[PDB]
Amino acid sequence: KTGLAVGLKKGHKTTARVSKPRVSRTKGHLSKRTAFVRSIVQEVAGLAPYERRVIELLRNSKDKRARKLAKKRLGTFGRAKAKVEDLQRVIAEARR
Amino acid sequence: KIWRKWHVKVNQGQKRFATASALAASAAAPLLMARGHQVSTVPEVPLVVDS
Amino acid sequence: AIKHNQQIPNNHFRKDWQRRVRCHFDQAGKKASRRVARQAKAAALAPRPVDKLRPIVRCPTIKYNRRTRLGRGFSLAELKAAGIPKLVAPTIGISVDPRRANLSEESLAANVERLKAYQARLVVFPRKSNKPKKADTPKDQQTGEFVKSVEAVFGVERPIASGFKEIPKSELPSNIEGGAFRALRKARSDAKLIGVREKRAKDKAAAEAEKSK
Amino acid sequence: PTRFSKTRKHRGHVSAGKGRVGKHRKHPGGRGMAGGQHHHRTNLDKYHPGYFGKVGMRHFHLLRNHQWAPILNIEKLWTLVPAEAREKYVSGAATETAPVIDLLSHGYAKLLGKGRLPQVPIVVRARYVSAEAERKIKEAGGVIELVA
Amino acid sequence: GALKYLEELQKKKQSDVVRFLLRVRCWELRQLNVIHRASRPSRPDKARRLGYKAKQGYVIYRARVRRGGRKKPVPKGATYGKPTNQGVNQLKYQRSLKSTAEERVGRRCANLRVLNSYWINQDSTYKYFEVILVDPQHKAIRRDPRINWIVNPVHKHRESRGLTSTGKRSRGLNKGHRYNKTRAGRRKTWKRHNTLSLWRYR
RNA sequence: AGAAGACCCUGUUGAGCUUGACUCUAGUUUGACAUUGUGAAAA
RNA sequence: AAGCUCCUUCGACGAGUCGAGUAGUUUGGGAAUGCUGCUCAAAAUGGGAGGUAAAUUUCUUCUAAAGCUAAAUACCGGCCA
RNA sequence: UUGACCUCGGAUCAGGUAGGAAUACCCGCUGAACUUAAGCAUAUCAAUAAGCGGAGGAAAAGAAACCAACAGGGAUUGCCCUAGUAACGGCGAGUGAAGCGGCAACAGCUCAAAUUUGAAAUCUGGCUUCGGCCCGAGUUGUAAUUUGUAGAGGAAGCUUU
Ligand SMILES: [Mg+2]
Ligand SMILES: [Mg+2]
Ligand SMILES: [Mg+2]
Ligand SMILES: [Mg+2]
Ligand SMILES: [Mg+2]
Ligand SMILES: [Mg+2]
Ligand SMILES: [Mg+2]
Ligand SMILES: [Mg+2]
Ligand SMILES: [Mg+2]
Ligand SMILES: [Mg+2]
Ligand SMILES: [Mg+2]
Ligand SMILES: [Mg+2]
Ligand SMILES: [Mg+2]
Ligand SMILES: [Mg+2]
Ligand SMILES: [Mg+2]
Ligand SMILES: [Mg+2]
Ligand SMILES: [Mg+2]
Ligand SMILES: [Mg+2]
Ligand SMILES: [Mg+2]
Ligand SMILES: [Mg+2]
Repeated sequence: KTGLAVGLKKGHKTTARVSKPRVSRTKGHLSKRTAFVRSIVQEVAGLAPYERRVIELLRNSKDKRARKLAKKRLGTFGRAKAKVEDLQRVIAEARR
Repeated sequence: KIWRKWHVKVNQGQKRFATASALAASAAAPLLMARGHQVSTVPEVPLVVDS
Repeated sequence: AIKHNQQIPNNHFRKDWQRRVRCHFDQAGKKASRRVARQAKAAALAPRPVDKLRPIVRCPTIKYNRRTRLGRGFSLAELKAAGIPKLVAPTIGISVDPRRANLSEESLAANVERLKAYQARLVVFPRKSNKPKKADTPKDQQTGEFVKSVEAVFGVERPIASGFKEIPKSELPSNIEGGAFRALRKARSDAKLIGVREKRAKDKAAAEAEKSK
Repeated sequence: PTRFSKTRKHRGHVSAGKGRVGKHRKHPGGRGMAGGQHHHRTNLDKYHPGYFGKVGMRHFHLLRNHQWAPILNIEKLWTLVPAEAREKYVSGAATETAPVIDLLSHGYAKLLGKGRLPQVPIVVRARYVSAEAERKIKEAGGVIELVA
Repeated sequence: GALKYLEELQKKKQSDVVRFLLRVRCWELRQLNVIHRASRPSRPDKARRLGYKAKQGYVIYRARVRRGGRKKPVPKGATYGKPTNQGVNQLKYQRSLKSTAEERVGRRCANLRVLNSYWINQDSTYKYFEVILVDPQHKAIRRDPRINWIVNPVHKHRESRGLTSTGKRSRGLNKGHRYNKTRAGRRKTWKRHNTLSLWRYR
């Protein structure tokens, strides 16, 4: 903090205290058991119909069309982008 | 209605100004008689009795 | 129906307000009953203080951060430093707030010494007077001259730092080089143009300069 | 008090002060700000210019604590010094001391240079300061401390 | 634990395995009845995480409600008001179909207390829900401190007053700035904002 | 005498009825998605 | 059987839900504040929020979709003053 | 042929429970028009009256997927202020909150998600009541530990009932 009322790092100067975050902030961390269970279920369950349509588009190297279709089905650009990368990984695993 | 202004807000400072005036007026023989008190045999108006 | 040089009215009285008029004729009656409740609570809580110890916190906005007040409870960082277990403090009149976090050492240190000050003056009677334990106050230390309310003695002492300091002329602080007004104007311009300068650093010409060796 | 009223004065006179012609009806003209553009236009155009229309941009979640910056004109700088201390500086008792005010303790943020200052040097800790406030402080021999 | 596996499986509602089971069970529930007792939960994990235990006093019912919005039950399209209220068709009910199924089960079994409920299936014209109920008169329920709070009289017909999970959603009982009008109760908040409070000294 | 003219006019007062008045609406018709699954044949 | 200090190792955390579109209603909430119907329909340092829609990159704060809990508060309908 | 299990039934079987009243205050659903706009259709009246369902001495809410942007506050509720303000509105008539701050009161907790697995350690009912016994529930999970403030496994020390 620069000790001024305006600027980039404005604010009263104080001694910062470093501590490990709250345990509640550790949410979203993939445990080893959770990843193990989800792999077992993934083999049993399979793929949703819209996922299979995207993988066909990805195999034909229509990446823009695959993202557009993934966006319309999922709803948001961020979730579609994350899903397409996830689908691009499962394609790679299937073909060694 | 019961919404009528029953209570009156008097400034603290006019209450104290009047209370001091009432105490001062209690120290005048003419104002005791003009009120209607029987103070004909009182030696001095600020009648102070030993505690 | 405006008729003269009036101020345009703003009386929100078009919604059958007369059904929801709340008159506080029981202001005096409620006050007397609150005091009766307070007296009963104090009698049942004796000899313990009627309230609980609370920390000092800084008010959370730029308008009020100049002043400190009483918080909800002591953070776990403050309690651990003071040497009090988290689930023992509530049993001895200390307010605990697991949600609060300490981002500065100064505020943490101020609340810890307050916890140690209260612990020094605290007397804990044994769970059974026949056999006192290690953490129970000895019979001799108990005196009987106790305190009624903690917040009266452990309130805020200087909520706002004083502004009546006087210094020798030798210790006169120096001036800002370019002028204090220019220091504020320069600080504002840097924050306003932080993105423009970073965009051109990093310029397309600078990238072209990077591209063209 | 009801005994001080025209109502007690109109007892006996028919119209009660409202006229025989053009009597006191319910709402002759509208209810509220009715007809502000049609038949109450001569009142609004005369006494309330700027009533109708829209000016400026919006501010959806305006918090007024952001805009908090009480001002203090330098003609009242020395009123923040206590009475006993302010005497020796103003009277002319030149010495080795200089007061430090720290405006924020008194509830002020910006300092503006309206009045005048005695030539006694003085140190002020302020969040904001104006061009003339700084200039008049420097001439008196003072120092500006910018704080947050 | 096997309950973690099935929870992960139940998220794959578009998979071949889950879609087949949903289709077959949807046919079975159409034939049976609108409200009928269920011997055991069809989704043991979802029942368990909502408070269901395998002992006497906990009862599962399956309920069925008709999908779609709400049609105004006026005479033959005639609304005798202003044009802004001439709407019959596209209106919607302020509560959820899950609460409607929850409430109808409570009326039939008006000696148990509704704990919670969950979606189990759906088709074109129906949505199927399972309702967990607690018998407050059973000795196994009155003796468990984790559940004997429901014996208290303030908990009668909590599904009618909106005190279940689906009802709290409909009321808008959340802490944020987006729930300003409904944090403490919509009608309670309105009455407070519209009360004109006059004190003794004004 | 019976009745705050029932004719006429005014009111920024109504109501009954009509229609290619203004704004809508029940119903109905058409399209899309869901309910909705399993094969074959060509293009 | 309970705590306290210690660091290595881990650290399960709620799905037709979140979210998106659309329709209706509601709100001070304005490219949509809440609720509901229908269609689509998630993820694990993920998700939500950060009051202007969107793409890119950071930051802050919490941990939804299970539940209980007294006081300050309302009320003269019932009973008694 | 017999014995299980699953699902669905009968019984004036043993033991229980619900309805109705009341509804001033409380929790929901549903839901107007008169009226204002000097007409009127959005608006307003009003998220009100009427109607329907459900409790208590209070009810509801309630221990952050909060507020903030600060040197950060820290469950809920209520009062004063914020504030007739930001904002909404044939941007007309009109409507209209919230953060912060002072105060009244103050209180925190329970589950799902882990194998007791060297021992279902759990519970209703009947008999006996004299310790217990016998059916049944339950392994498609009842006891004990854990709830994110953490926790679990460590090995030293102190300490608690
Ligand atoms: Mg005359
Ligand atoms: Mg007359
Ligand atoms: Mg006149
Ligand atoms: Mg005339
Ligand atoms: Mg005649
Ligand atoms: Mg006539
Ligand atoms: Mg006219
Ligand atoms: Mg008409
Ligand atoms: Mg036409
Ligand atoms: Mg819409
Ligand atoms: Mg409605
Ligand atoms: Mg909306
Ligand atoms: Mg509750
Ligand atoms: Mg009108
Ligand atoms: Mg009129
Ligand atoms: Mg009219
Ligand atoms: Mg009513
Ligand atoms: Mg309650
Ligand atoms: Mg003002
Ligand atoms: Mg309104």
